[PDB]
Amino acid sequence: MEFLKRSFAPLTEKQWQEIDNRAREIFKTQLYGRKFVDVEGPYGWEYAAHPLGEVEVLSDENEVVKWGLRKSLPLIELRATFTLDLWELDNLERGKPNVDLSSLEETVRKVAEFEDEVIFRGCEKSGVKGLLSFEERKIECGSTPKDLLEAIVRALSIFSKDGIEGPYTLVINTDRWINFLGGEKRVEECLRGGKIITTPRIEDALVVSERGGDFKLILGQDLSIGYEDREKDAVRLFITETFTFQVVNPEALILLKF
Amino acid sequence: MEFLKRSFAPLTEKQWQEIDNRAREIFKTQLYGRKFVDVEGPYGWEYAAHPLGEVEVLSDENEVVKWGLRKSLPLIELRATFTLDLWELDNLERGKPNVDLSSLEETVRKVAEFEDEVIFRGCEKSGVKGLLSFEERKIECGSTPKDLLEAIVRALSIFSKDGIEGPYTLVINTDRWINFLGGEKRVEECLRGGKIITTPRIEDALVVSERGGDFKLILGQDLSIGYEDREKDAVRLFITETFTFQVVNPEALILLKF
Amino acid sequence: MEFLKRSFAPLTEKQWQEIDNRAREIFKTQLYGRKFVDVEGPYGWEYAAHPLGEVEVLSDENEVVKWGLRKSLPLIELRATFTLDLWELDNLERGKPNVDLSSLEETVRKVAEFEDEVIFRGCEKSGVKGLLSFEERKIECGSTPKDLLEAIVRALSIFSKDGIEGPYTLVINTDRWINFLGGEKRVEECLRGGKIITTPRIEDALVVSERGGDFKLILGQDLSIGYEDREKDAVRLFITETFTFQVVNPEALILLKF
Ligand SMILES: Cc1cc2nc3c(=O)[nH]c(=O)nc-3n(C[C@H](O)[C@H](O)[C@H](O)CO)c2cc1C
Ligand SMILES: Cc1cc2nc3c(=O)[nH]c(=O)nc-3n(C[C@H](O)[C@H](O)[C@H](O)CO)c2cc1C
Ligand SMILES: Cc1cc2nc3c(=O)[nH]c(=O)nc-3n(C[C@H](O)[C@H](O)[C@H](O)CO)c2cc1C
Repeated sequence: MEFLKRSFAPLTEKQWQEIDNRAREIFKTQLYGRKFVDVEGPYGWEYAAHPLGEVEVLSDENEVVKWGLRKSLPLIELRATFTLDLWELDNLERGKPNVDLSSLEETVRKVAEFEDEVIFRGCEKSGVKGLLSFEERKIECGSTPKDLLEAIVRALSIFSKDGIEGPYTLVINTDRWINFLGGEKRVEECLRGGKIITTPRIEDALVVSERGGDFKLILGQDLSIGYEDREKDAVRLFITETFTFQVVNPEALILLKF
Repeated sequence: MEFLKRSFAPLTEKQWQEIDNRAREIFKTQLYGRKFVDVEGPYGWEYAAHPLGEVEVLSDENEVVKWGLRKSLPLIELRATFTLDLWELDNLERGKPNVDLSSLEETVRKVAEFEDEVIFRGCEKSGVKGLLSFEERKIECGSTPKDLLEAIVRALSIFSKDGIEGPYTLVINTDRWINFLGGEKRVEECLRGGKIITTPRIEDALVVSERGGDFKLILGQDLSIGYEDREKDAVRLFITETFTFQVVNPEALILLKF
Repeated sequence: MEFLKRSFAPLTEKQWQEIDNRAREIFKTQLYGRKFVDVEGPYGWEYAAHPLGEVEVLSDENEVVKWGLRKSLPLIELRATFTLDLWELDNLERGKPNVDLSSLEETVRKVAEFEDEVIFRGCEKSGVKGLLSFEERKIECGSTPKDLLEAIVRALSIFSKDGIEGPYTLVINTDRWINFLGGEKRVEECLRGGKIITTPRIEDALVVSERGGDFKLILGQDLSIGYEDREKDAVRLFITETFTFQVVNPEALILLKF
């Protein structure tokens, strides 16, 4: 909102709209975890920690008054800067329909990669545990389409034993999916009309349940673009966000090793 | 309109309608680029240039007043003539339902070939750059249906990385499509219910996005038929048009080499 | 409009009004061609070329499909910068009625000189042909008031033979008019109550007709003042415009040589 000093940048509304549209287009396809995790609505720019519902006891055994500290997850704030050229942006008012925005595109891709890295592999300094850390939810698979179908059937059996019943989704590496091409319809049938999501963020596959409420992404402020300063031929802008992540029910996740 | 001297030709309304219907039928199937590019509506017979939104600076460094010229694309005007025989046309009033129009058909085919040549391979004297000139948007493919499916999957991955997400279309040579016959349904599935367009204008394939606004055909006057003169047994007519073409976003185009 | 980043300059409305009024006052007296040419209303900041209504043919003689390019005049864009001092401008709010604006005045004079140079002597890189280039519309004159009156009578005879009949205007050099002082009323009578315009842009005289539609100045954006940047004690502003010029009917112009 107002903390993004957007009205102090030497840009018109058309130029701001151009920048926003390009960034939104790239984020929509490059944010992969949001395709299957839950998003807990924005809390605001002042939100700092998310409760864990637990107390850690710090007093001795014999004290009359006993006390401890409540536990929480601190939010992560990120900021990434880039520069844009003013003459090239001003050609848009002369009527050019294809203005150069390569710096914006590269920075957007790096920010998306950072967020997906946190979701899939966690952050030790922050206390986040990623999806690929739950090593006890792992089964072995072969390298043939028959093996993939058998693995999916076994995974559904394990879900049934645990009591998890919703739509099911397969998340798989692109290079591995290329070898399994030709069985897409059969894979969908064995998943009971579920989704397949190909991604370069992982090396193997995994199967998840999308009934709702098992993986949470907590947002304070969603991804935003703001203004820093101006340096003699160009404007410096930044992308900012604040978030954290947690896995509530590990039983809704199975790793495939192959 | 009135600049086509149509009311001065010795023809009746029925004969004019016959000629127009035949030409329209042939154009509708032989104009291939219009099957997947955008058409920017007619501007009129007086339109001359299309702006590029850019200035070229022509003054020295030390001048107090600095100046340059705006840049634009000039439109191309084409005219092709043919002759028709008056007695054979007059049999239509006696009641003949199949009058000979072979000269009209041949001229229509040549005009369509000219326009498609400009769209696919450009015009150096005019400043148009064709689709097959963007050589950096190229990936390699094999000569088996499995290879075609793999190439299409990789192309969709590249589109996803660039942020381009719309319906996808495959444009392929007819002789090459004959070898890939038998996998049409599978190709459609890998394209996510996209279109296939076979054409003899290219030697390989290409994949495009049809979200809208990436390839523009600018028309001043659409294809029209008019009257020139009369020579002793026949009427001389002509086909005319004025147009230009530009590729706005090269990221919505991938060339397949095989 | 908004492409002039005026709202980002550290100036108040009173200071902007002061600057605008001074510039307008100087332009109104120093733009000489606008005193007798027609002005074709503003088309906008995106206008790039003006049609000439002509085709240049570029194909061979034997081709079935023949083609060419439409012709036009590209517009000229000019920008000139100057600096103003912030403390001296801020005295205006303390109540000073005579603030120093000498840089603005000098830049305005140079811009007006540039535009008049284009109107009177053309621009070869742009394709503009100036008034003094039409050398076939020339008659000889002496250096006495009787000679001037005789020359004007002969010029009106030539206009009558060509069919041009409107109000007539004499455009003459100031130093030469000083020698012809004393016959102003007689010159007006021989012109039939026409105007006299003295100017330092030419060395001899010329006579024109002001019936309308013979000399055209095409404007995209009229003369405007905008903001560039700020450098530590001062603001950098600029004057910008985009225009072109053409002589439609050379028969409404006669050059006097003396
Ligand atoms: C004809 C012309 C047009 C220009 N237009 C722009 C413009 O739209 N935006 C811009 O930032 N600079 C523009 N410049 C350059 C601008 O003056 C630049 O910031 C200079 O370095 C300032 O002294 C233009 C320069 C010329 C000669
Ligand atoms: C019975 C008959 C019918 C004709 N009908 C036509 C006709 O409908 N249209 C035409 O152009 N010429 C027609 N012609 C030929 C026409 O007279 C031709 O232009 C002659 O060469 C003119 O002297 C016809 C000739 C004959 C004998
Ligand atoms: C009494 C006083 C009044 C001033 N007023 C102005 C002013 O109205 N505008 C201005 O630009 N500078 C003004 N200055 C100078 C201003 O502080 C200058 O930019 C300094 O160099 C900033 O450190 C003023 C200085 C003094 C001592």
